[PDB]
Amino acid sequence: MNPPPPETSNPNKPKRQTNQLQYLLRVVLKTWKHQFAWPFQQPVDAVKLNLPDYYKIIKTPMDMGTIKKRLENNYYWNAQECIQDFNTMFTNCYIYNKPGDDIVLMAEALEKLFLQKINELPTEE
Ligand SMILES: CCS(=O)(=O)c1ccc(OC)c(-c2cn(C)c(=O)c3ccc(-c4cnn(C)c4)cc23)c1
Repeated sequence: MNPPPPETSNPNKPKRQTNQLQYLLRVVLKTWKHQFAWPFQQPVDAVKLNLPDYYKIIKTPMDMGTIKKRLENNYYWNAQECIQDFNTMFTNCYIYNKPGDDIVLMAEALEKLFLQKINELPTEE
């Protein structure tokens, strides 16, 4: 009943490092240590949690484990692809859950930190 996780490696896509991609892995993702990170560190395990509607409602799942692996495997060419995956992750949480739910307050806090760090993205090549 869970879907396979998102793809994290694709040798058919070209690979590069950029200052912004480095910042996304080393500053943004790592800043993973937050109090509230665990529910976002791996795909939502609908089987474990007995949430058979989760993947009926969320058709673009995303999570920080996936993002980290993507950054490590040079999956993204453009930083904005990675930023989009973060934003997807947050939006999923907002769609599935209701305001004032603990998990939503967790996501809001994580997203505020995420946004602060993106406002300090370094210069593009
Ligand atoms: C990601 C590791 S996990 O799948 O075991 C896990 C553990 C705890 C979690 O929240 C406290 C979640 C979780 C993550 N996200 C992103 C959600 O949106 C989410 C929504 C609902 C629930 C949940 C747990 N039990 N129930 C009734 C609902 C649980 C979640 C997921």
